[PDB]
Amino acid sequence: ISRKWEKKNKIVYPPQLPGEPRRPAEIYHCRRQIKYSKDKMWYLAKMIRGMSIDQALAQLEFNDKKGAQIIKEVLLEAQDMAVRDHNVEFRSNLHIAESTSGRGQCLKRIRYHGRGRFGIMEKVYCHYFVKLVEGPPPPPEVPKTAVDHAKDYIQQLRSRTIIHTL
Amino acid sequence: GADNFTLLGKPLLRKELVRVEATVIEKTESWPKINMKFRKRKNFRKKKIIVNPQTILRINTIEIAPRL
Amino acid sequence: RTVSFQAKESMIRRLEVEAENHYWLSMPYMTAEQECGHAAERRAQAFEAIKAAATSKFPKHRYIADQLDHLNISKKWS
Amino acid sequence: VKKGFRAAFRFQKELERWRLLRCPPPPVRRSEKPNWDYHAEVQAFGSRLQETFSLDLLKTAFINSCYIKSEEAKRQSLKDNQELFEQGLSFSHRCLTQFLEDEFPDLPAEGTESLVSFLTGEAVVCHVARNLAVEQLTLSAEFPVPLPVLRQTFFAVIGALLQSSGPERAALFIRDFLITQMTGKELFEMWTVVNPMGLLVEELKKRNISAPESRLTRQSGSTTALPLYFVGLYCDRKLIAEGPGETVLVAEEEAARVALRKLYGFTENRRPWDYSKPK
Amino acid sequence: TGRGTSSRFLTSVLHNGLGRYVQQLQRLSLSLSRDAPSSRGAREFVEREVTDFARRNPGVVVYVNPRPCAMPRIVAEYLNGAVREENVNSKSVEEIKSLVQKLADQSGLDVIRIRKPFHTDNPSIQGQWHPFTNKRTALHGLRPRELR
Amino acid sequence: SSFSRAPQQWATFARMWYLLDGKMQPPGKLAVIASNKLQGLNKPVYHQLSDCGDHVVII
Amino acid sequence: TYSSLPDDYNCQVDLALTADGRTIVCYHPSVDIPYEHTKPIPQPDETHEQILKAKLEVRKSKQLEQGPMIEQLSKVFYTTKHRWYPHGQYHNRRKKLNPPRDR
Amino acid sequence: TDRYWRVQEVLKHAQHFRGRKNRCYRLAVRAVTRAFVKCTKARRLKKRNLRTLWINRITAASQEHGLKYPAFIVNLIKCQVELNRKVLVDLAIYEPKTFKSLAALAKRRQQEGFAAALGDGKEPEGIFSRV
RNA sequence: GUAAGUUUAGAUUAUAGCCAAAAGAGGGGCUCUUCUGGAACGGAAAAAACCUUUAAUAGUGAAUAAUUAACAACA
Repeated sequence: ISRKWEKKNKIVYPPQLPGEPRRPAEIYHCRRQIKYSKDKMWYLAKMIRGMSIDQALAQLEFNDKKGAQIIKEVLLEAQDMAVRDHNVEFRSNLHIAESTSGRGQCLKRIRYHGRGRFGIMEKVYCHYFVKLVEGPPPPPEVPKTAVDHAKDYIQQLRSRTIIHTL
Repeated sequence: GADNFTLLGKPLLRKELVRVEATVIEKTESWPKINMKFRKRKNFRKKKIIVNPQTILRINTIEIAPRL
Repeated sequence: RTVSFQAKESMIRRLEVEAENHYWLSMPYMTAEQECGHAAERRAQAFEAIKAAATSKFPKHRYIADQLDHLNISKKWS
Repeated sequence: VKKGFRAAFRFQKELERWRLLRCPPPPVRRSEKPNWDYHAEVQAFGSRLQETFSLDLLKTAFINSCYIKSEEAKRQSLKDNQELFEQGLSFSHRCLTQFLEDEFPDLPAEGTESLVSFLTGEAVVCHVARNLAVEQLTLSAEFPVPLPVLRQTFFAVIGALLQSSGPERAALFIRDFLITQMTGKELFEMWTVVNPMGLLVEELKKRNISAPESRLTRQSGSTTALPLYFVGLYCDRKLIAEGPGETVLVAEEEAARVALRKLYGFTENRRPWDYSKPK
Repeated sequence: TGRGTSSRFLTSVLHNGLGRYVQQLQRLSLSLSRDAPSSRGAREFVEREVTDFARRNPGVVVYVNPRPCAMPRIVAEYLNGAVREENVNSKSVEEIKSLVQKLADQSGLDVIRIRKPFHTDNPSIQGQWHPFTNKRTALHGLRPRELR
Repeated sequence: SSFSRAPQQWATFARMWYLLDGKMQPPGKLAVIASNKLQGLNKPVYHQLSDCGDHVVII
Repeated sequence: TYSSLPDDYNCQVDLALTADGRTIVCYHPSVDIPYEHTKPIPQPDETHEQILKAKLEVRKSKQLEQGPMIEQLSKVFYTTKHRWYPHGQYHNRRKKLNPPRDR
Repeated sequence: TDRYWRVQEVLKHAQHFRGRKNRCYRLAVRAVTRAFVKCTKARRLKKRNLRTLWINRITAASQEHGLKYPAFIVNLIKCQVELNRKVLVDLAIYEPKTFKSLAALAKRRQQEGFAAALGDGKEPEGIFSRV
């Protein structure tokens, strides 16, 4: 087993110089053992990526999946330590930079059948990884306008070079 | 050739008319060139490399005179 | 499969070339009698050299220098 | 666990290769790195260039103010290159101006100033020095050497070269090493010219030439999204220069640029500059 | 391999041969072991041919450092900053001499597939062909089908 | 000659518009000519990947 | 009129053999376009970007939908809609970051 | 104990493959040999393709002046002109004025050749037809 | 014209073709026996068997080989 996510939270940066912007806080939190499928948990992780701390919490409160409740508990623990230990001034000033789920060690049993058959029973466990960056979520992407698309095509045409000639 | 005129040898110009000089820059070889073979049971240790020698030349000057 | 126009012409040209070969074979410079024995001496000499080369197989010699020279493998800075 | 030491040693090399690839080390000057002899390198440096340098003068040229402070700071717990720097920079301006004027007498004095400044640019001097290993030979308190400090040394070395080898060798050195950098450089690339049409008119009146009448020689795809316009400047109903443009203004602007090159004798087919002269 | 390998164009370092040719190689370092069969060929090379090369090319810094070493090695440094290392393990004098000559001739430029064997800064002298070339003009520059 | 690089590239790579009259003209002969003009084979610098085709108008 | 080809379009071509016959002499001075065969620049009264904005005008439903936007782009450049579609992450990453440039 | 390095030898050439092939040694090894074989064959075909491109470009340049490719080549040979096909492409691209001059020379030789056939050989050799 | 051959001594391996094209013999397309040739990366559309092809080496050279086509009847 590897627990490098926690070690990322133990990283200590060198003292910042006067001519350096105030470093945004990054917090790495995870729950190593959950009796839940990583694949099912991943769906929850994918949706919440890039959202604010408050927005994610609100969606989780009204979510029907068991994993969502676990995620909210994990999120609350990370926020508490962030203010307590990572010197976060504002509770609301947090957003979900990264969210993903991983496989965990399982348990193996034999699945009996009423007709003399047997199967391989597995008790699934998974890990959940989230990295939180202090500050509001980044602005969403704006689709390219027709003007932007045309300019690139013209630029590509100009960038064309003569091939296989002196 | 010049801007408004050109000269053609038949098949070569006289040595007096044209003198061309260049300088040698570098002597090198070529990057590896695969030489695998197409034989049943080709195997992964049946190939050759060429890396032929190479040389570099830089053109220096072209000299002509009105010796028509 | 009808024959292409180019194919017919190409064979005709080759046929003409072979005809030229026939003419130059129609004027033998030397008659049969003159040819007999004219180069027999040269042929015999060539065969003699061939025999000498063929029968030159034999085992190789062995020399003391080979064994003695192997000791140089231990040469090193003083 | 597989026995043996060779396999373990091989894996250690494998680990080192990955570490280097993932985290390349910070750059360090060759002076700090092992097998460095300042005296030996200078002798090889001079011989490699096939030029004679006065070791004492050359050392002063390499010496920089920043380097002294670092040594002085260590000492707390020597001659700068300024004098040599001025001579090289001052002489280079005369030499650079002289070379340009001979090739392009038509080119105006203002243009020569722009060309001379470009050839004496910090990047150009830095670019030459770095590829010549001068940065390793440069004496400074910071690595990579700061560009302004490096520029000071380059002219300082030129000043040292003048004393050691005289103007003649230095002049050839400038031609061989600095004038080479102008190859493939267009006139307007090295000299910034705004409002070419106005400048062209100013030159024409100076030469007592009538202002050309702009004309549309060729036109293609005017109403499409990819229009091509050829505009030619006709003086006394005679074409002086023609330029291609996507718009009429662009074609007129380009045509003016072509005329300016012709006015100053900067035709693309002009005779190449000669480095062959041994004199 | 070409798709899976990098390539470059023909080029010169800084037009080295335009004014005067400068040798790219700047430093040669040789490591030797007093007692090692692998270095025997290198051992003899220092006695006989190392001096001759130094006299022929005095602009390269030569370092000879006999030391306890498992495998002798040669390090060549170029002016542009390229550094190449060659193992001398169990190589004869003749092999060593040939390699050094190749190193001296070689430049710091990377050795990979070259797309074009020609490099020129003046591709055109008479002007590049454009579609309007060889197209006849008309009186008043009348466009086709123009009533005027 | 002496033109700026980008305009020179634009001019060389520019596409032309051509007009064809089909009155009492065999389509096959027109098609062969049209294919040459449309594909860009009329240019001395034609390359397969240069997309140098030209507009052809038939009436 | 010794030249066998018209000289009125590209340049005057004068082909001559040297008296010895060892060389061929060609003189090709350029020919300029006549003033009378050209039109004046348009007297009635520019960056290509400006034309693009006017050509790709925003008229219906404020910013047009993705499909119509491609169709408008396709019509202007006489290209197929397939070209304008985006591509996945895998191919996008594969592109070489720094293609070599010489001269 | 060095089987890993053997895998790395295959991997370095198969890193850019797609699918499980790039990560399966059983499949990666096979692809590498096929890729190497393909490259070796392409070396010969590359030269032939380049010649085809040169011929096509010359024909377009010749057709621009109204001259067919076969006519231009034959006249140049009759004129003791020994420029190769690759150089001919270069001359047209960067020396259109010279190429036009070459076109006139070839056209004159063709005209002289037509004149010679019409003359039936009674007339002397032309000025440009002198060998 | 050309360079191998005979004898002595020891010793194994091999001992099932395929297809094209000729000459026979049974059937009267097939069934056999006998002679000849073949195993492209070129060509005949893809094409083990037909045609051009002496080995294999790098080159952004050149000359050639085979080479899917062919131009109603009055005396």
